[PDB]
Amino acid sequence: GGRRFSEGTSADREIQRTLMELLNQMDGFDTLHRVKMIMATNRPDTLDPAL
Amino acid sequence: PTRVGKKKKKTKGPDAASKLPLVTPHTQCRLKLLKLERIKDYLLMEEEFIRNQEQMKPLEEKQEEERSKVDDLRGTPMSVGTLEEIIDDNHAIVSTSVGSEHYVSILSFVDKDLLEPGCSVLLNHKVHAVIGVLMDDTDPLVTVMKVEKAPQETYADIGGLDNQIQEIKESVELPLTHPEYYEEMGIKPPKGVILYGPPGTGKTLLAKAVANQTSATFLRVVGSELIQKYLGDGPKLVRELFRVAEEHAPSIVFIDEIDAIGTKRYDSNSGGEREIQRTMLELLNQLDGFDSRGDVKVIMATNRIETLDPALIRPGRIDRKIEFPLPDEKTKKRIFQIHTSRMTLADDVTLDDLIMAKDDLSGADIKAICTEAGLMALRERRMKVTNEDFKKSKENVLYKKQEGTPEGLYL
Amino acid sequence: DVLPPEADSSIMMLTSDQKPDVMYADIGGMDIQKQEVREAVELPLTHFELYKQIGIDPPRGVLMYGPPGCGKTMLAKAVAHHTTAAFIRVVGSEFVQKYLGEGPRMVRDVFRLAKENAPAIIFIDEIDAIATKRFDAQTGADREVQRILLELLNQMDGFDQNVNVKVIMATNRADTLDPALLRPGRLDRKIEFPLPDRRQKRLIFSTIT
Amino acid sequence: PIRALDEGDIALLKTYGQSTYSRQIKQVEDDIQQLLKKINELTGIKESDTGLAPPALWDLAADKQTLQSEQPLQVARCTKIINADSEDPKYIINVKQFAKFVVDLSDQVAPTDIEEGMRVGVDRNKYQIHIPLPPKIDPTVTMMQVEEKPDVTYSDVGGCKEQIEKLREVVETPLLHPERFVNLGIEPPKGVLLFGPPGTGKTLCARAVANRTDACFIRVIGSELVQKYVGEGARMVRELFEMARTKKACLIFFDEIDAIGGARFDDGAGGDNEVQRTMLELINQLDGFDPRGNIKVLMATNRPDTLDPALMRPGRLDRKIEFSLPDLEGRTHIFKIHARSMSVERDIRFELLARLCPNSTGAEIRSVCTEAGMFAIRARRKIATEKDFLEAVNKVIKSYAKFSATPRYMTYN
Amino acid sequence: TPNCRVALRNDSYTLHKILPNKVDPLVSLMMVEKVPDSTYEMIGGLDKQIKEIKEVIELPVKHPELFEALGIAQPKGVLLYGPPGTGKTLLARAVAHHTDCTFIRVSGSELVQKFIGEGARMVRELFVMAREHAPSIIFMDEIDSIGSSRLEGGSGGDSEVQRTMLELLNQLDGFEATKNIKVIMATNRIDILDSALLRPGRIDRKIEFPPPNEEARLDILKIHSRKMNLTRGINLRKIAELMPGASGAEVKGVCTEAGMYALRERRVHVTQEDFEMAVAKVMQKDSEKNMSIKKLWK
Amino acid sequence: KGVLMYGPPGTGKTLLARACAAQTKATFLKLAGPQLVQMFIGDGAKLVRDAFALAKEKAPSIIFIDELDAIGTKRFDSEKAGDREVQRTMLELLNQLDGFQPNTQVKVIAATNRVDILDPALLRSGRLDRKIEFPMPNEEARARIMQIHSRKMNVSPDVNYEELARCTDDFNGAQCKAVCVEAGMIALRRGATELTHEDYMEGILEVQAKKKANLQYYA
Ligand SMILES: Nc1ncnc2c1ncn2[C@@H]1O[C@H](COP(=O)(O)OP(=O)(O)OP(=O)(O)O)[C@@H](O)[C@H]1O
Ligand SMILES: Nc1ncnc2c1ncn2[C@@H]1O[C@H](COP(=O)(O)OP(=O)(O)OP(=O)(O)O)[C@@H](O)[C@H]1O
Ligand SMILES: Nc1ncnc2c1ncn2[C@@H]1O[C@H](COP(=O)(O)OP(=O)(O)OP(=O)(O)O)[C@@H](O)[C@H]1O
Ligand SMILES: Nc1ncnc2c1ncn2[C@@H]1O[C@H](COP(=O)(O)OP(=O)(O)OP(=O)(O)O)[C@@H](O)[C@H]1O
Ligand SMILES: Nc1ncnc2c1ncn2[C@@H]1O[C@H](COP(=O)(O)OP(=O)(O)O)[C@@H](O)[C@H]1O
Ligand SMILES: [Mg+2]
Ligand SMILES: [Mg+2]
Ligand SMILES: [Mg+2]
Ligand SMILES: [Mg+2]
Ligand SMILES: [Mg+2]
Repeated sequence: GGRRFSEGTSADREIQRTLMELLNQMDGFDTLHRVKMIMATNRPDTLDPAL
Repeated sequence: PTRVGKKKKKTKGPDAASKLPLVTPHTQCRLKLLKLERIKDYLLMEEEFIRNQEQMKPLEEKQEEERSKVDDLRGTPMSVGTLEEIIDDNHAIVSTSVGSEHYVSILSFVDKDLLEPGCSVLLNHKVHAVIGVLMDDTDPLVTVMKVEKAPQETYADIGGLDNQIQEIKESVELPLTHPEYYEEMGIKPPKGVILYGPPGTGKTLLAKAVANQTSATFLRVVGSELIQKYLGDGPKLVRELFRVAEEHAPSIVFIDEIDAIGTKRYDSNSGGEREIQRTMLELLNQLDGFDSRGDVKVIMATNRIETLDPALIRPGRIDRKIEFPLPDEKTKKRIFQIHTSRMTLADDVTLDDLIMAKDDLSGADIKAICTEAGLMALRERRMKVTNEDFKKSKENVLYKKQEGTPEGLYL
Repeated sequence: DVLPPEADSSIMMLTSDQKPDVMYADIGGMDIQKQEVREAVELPLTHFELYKQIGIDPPRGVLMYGPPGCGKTMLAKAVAHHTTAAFIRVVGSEFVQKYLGEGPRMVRDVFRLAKENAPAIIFIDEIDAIATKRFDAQTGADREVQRILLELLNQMDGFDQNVNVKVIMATNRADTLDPALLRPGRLDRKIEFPLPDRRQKRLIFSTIT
Repeated sequence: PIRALDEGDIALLKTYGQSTYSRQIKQVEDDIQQLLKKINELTGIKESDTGLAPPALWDLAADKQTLQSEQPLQVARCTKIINADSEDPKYIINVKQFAKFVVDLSDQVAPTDIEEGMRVGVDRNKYQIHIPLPPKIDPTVTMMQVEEKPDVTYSDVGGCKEQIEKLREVVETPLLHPERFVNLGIEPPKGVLLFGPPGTGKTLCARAVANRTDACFIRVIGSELVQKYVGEGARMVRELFEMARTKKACLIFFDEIDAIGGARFDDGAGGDNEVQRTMLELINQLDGFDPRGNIKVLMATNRPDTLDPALMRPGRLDRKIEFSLPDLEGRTHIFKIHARSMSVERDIRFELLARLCPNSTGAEIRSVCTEAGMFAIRARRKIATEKDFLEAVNKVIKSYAKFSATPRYMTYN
Repeated sequence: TPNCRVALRNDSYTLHKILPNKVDPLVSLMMVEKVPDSTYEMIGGLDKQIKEIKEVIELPVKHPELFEALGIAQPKGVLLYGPPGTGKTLLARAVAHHTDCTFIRVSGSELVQKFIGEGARMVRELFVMAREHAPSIIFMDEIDSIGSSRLEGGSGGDSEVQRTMLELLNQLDGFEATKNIKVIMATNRIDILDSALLRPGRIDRKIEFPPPNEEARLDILKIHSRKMNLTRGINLRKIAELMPGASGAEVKGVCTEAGMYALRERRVHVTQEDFEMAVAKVMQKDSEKNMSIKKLWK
Repeated sequence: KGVLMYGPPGTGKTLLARACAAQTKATFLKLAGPQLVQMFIGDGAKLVRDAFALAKEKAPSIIFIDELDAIGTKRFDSEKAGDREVQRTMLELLNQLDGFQPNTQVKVIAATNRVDILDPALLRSGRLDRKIEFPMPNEEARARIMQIHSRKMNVSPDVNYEELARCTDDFNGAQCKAVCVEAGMIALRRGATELTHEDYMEGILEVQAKKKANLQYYA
């Protein structure tokens, strides 16, 4: 809600506390029955290098 | 009329302490053995006379039938209600805590002259009827702040501050004892007093000595005392604080550590900061805002003064600014003299050894020196205290303040 | 009657499908380091009589450090399979947040949940975030950063608090952080991770293929 | 190598030096403080007597009539009515705290005066309407209608010959001559803010117009708008802006509106939320649909920078009267106000005193006038001299305004 | 008593019994029930520091009539300071094992919680609960938190940290002076706590903890190697000279890691060679590389 | 079916909506922002849904909502209720607006002063969608409005409103009305019967509360 800049004010890992746990726990490593995820967004400024 | 309501029918309750502050030998003399046994004589007789007072009462009538049925007319679990409006046909409307509102009657022996919407009343359960009216209705947070005891000694306790002792006496004691001087010039006495200066100087003592020798009542406020979390609970306690002081005696209010109650009133980004800032902005309103004040004096004290809100420093609110500087080489003698009153002092010592050689240290430092040197005598198996105690004590107390400020640039 | 309690509010207890998802022999050739972590955690948990045979008081905490991707979290996951403990993993980022006071209370929320429970393992994932004092903060909102360490020290080597609590931490370069953490009795173990060398590229290529 | 305590050496101390009067003086002080207690619980005379009338008048009631007013009398409640239906009662009634019933009328009612939205006395068992009520008036606006004159004449607001002139135009002149505005074709402003340094005379101008108003004047306590419950403060705004429409041309004075809302932000997702709901409700009953007509609003603040631009718009606050410091002619008039009612020497001049207060307020000038008489009580006099005031200027201003420029002054003469 | 709970009958709202144990939902952390903690004599080499604490805590409680006859006020403030790992918390637990008194443990960081005003007032409710157990000792953990410095206003520093600190500044030094309640504060960073609770009306004893001497490192080594089982031909004084300024708490780290070498050998025998390898393991350095920083700053 | 007004808070947001209620007969329903907040639980969603069911009973009825940012805020999690009824009033507005198909005849108008409070992804498609911003008057729109409000006075006919737009800058519509009100009373001070260009120039300085002396620099 609003904008996302680099690591200053509330433009922080609030995604990546969830996001790195998704690709761990949603599907792939922790999975059920070859469900498929489709990432789609047009903003990002901060991202994971391990992504 | 001319004398409407005759001003709330209300007396004042002052303190009951200071029974006999005359123990003036101040040493193990037979006078203090004789004086205190006199105090034992009068209080035992005051005990035995009131013991005879509840003993020899052959009077029993127990209500002459009037209040006894009345005490049975009212319910035994007496409850507490709240008026909303007054329908004066002996059938009014009230409100409970939940807001259940009842067309109750007035079961009698209540004059309809001191009941107002807002005044809490007394109710029943079976018929919820108005039996009495609850008086004084103080929330038990302000009654904690009502001092009943004179804690310490009088102005002769502190070690010489007489230029500023005469200042605070002009605004507190002298207008209450002798207000005949002021009508000859029509000048109202000052109201607000700030005590400010470095820590350890005598701010808390000067309030306690006033609270000892007084005649009106006394209220203490410890800093962050009027701060709550319910967003309106903060400013609501301040209204009841000055309400109690106004309803009682022409008394004074001591609010200490007001550096946590004011800093320059800036606007910023935190939401809990504002209920802080709003409570501290209506204290401004109750103090010197709308029409009147009454005979309520306010004494305030900090360590730092420049970080305060300039709306509080202005006259009309506070008319006296009093510095408490660190002592000199003259009144410091009086500090060492008083704190060495009742200790066995060997004749080898000179008080002016530690005074003149070192010229930096507070009054609270000197009390620590006198206690530490007394511990050194028991440390090496002694009763009397010599110079060698004060040589080790003046070291051990002062090693808590850093080495220095700049090298020999200046000369 | 007293119901069976739950203590069920902030659950991170990897217990009983799913903690493990890995066996102990999956890691390729950390043989100095697989032996070293096992001495401080897995060995005193089962063979406690050996330490009492000498009077050792087995060590409390272990600090791992190395480059990002030398197999650090995998070793923590490998312990969680072949232990009988209550494994607790906590990322070092969800308590550096706003709402002044919530940060130090989340440290208390872990250990009150831990010391009420079984012999347990508390794996703090990263403290290459806040781990270093190194100055007196004459600012705002940096003493709140600084005091979470003070709360961490108070419930690590404060009072006794002894029985069967173990703390594992993992970072990058360890010269940055607080020397108050690095005294033994609090962080007894220091383990360095090389990348691989030769003979370790062979072992990881073997096990993956 | 320093240790000096062993239980045998304890018995050395408390026998050396006044073994005669040590406990002999001590337990006398001990049991008398015990006796301070034992008098207090033996008295027990607290006596919180209240509620009771003088016991010479209720004797007729509490003979049988009080017993006659227990069982036949009713504990009926009051409610509100939504509506009714034809040919039958079919009365739909709410409590707003309890449930909503559908009940019958009783026998003692006239079925005409059961209009909608009416407070009615309702039975406890079968919940029938018994007695209709007069409508509810708001209890706390009655508390803040002033009904009282504070005694400040316009002759005490000296130094402000033009700020009163601006303030006379808005408040007083349409209420006494509502002709020249229409007979030329203009409309008076309806909102005036007062801003400036503290202690300058904000409250005085509000206190003096409460004297000469001949109209409804409402002081409003600012922090009554802030409450504990959600939406309660916004409801207090509404009842204020309804009864003002009933009577004609009532004055409403707010004070320190810095407290009741200064800025609207949201970055940390929260904060002063409930304060904003009360503050925005104030705006929509100030401008918007249904303009208010004859309601004049006065506000005053010390920190005008930190206020919302939604209140800075004209149409809500139209005239920005500011208070400044009096130059010289203002201050010489102020000294003659605050020192005419005091015993002074009848030959002193005041223009020399107005020099030595360069940047001063009306509160600081009065503090000099009070302090100079305090020096006369330090000595033994009953009239003030010239040097009494000259020491008072150094006591008030020069003791706090300057300490480096007075001794080391030699750059300026 | 005012502000006291009672038992109320639901029959006729008649009073039944005064209920003790007044409202206090947050003394779970304070006044620890059990003390099977460490003993008094395993401190080992702080005897100057220990005997001063007897003068301020034991002596006024055991014998108050001495200060009556001598004619001085009694002390109540203790500060403990020094580098980390120098026996600051044993001395809290050693006193708490032998105090014969109420011991109230307060760590120095839970006075914050999350709402303004209630994060303060429980400190006032803390010390007034200490009046119930009328002799008491209250202890502070690590005041490098609240108690640091009155900074400026603005959107900097913190108000609420100061709001709690002013109550600590006043419940022991306000209008009402307390009796039979003693405080002990222990932290490093002596110069950055505030100069209003460091005044000698508040804290009377400031006690350092220097790193131990070679004679004192020997005695610390004898305590933790007591249950350790050494063979023969072994000199602790040579090992004590291998520590040029150790902390004292890291003597345990030598004692644990030397016995750890025997554990991996399935052995109970501990030689002197096991210690000399453990000295180089525990003792480390900063290892300041590249030397350009050093020679910019020669 | 969704029209939103936004802009600086002096441009005529409420002033525009009153004219649409004036000339049209189609059952105008005004509604304020903080009216939906009530003290007891669940009362706002009653007040939201009942008015929308009322405006559905009348066919041509349209609804105006002023200060939608009074409730249209970034929703945040809590533990002590507080805002945890406002979203139940907010989502009821969101559920009802997606509850009916976008046909006749219950068009909804909203207007705020600040956009950055509102929930942008919550409108986004078929909710309040049409952006009607109100910019500040440029030059001649200032000179038009000052001519509008000066219709009812005695203006001497040597006054050019273009000359007033030379010196008046960065004003909203309401401050342009405030110059017109204050200039009538300055002529009332000296008892003047009509206005002049000098009378407006002193009324300009009174809006931002200025005054002038002899500044002894300027000969
Ligand atoms: N002038 C004095 N004469 C005698 N005793 C003094 C004097 N000044 C200070 N003291 C000693 O100092 C103590 C009182 O402290 P003081 O009143 O200075 O606190 P304070 O000024 O409120 O300090 P802070 O501002 O740090 O709270 C007393 O115990 C008293 O013995
Ligand atoms: N122009 C003036 N003429 C005479 N007396 C004045 C003047 N200004 C102030 N005073 C005196 O100063 C005292 C305090 O002034 P007052 O509190 O009304 O100022 P204020 O601006 O209302 O303060 P605040 O801004 O804090 O509300 C008044 O009691 C009054 O006697
Ligand atoms: N003189 C000593 N004798 C025996 N053990 C000691 C000594 N000094 C430190 N220790 C050991 O140090 C540990 C206790 O730490 P300590 O009491 O020094 O707290 P601290 O390290 O000062 O606190 P912080 O970590 O905040 O500095 C215990 O394991 C204890 O055995
Ligand atoms: N374009 C315009 N034409 C005529 N008059 C205008 C114009 N703009 C503003 N005004 C005048 O300015 C005043 C402000 O208009 P309005 O009452 O709509 O405020 P607003 O801009 O909606 O304020 P907010 O947006 O803060 O609610 C109106 O009373 C109107 O008389
Ligand atoms: N020595 C190794 N043996 C087997 N797998 C490894 C090894 N090192 C890294 N990996 C793989 O690489 C990934 C590194 O993950 P992780 O340990 O979280 O990185 P980091 O070492 O930065 O914590 C793991 O998923 C693991 O499967
Ligand atoms: Mg003080
Ligand atoms: Mg990892
Ligand atoms: Mg004022
Ligand atoms: Mg410690
Ligand atoms: Mg509008």
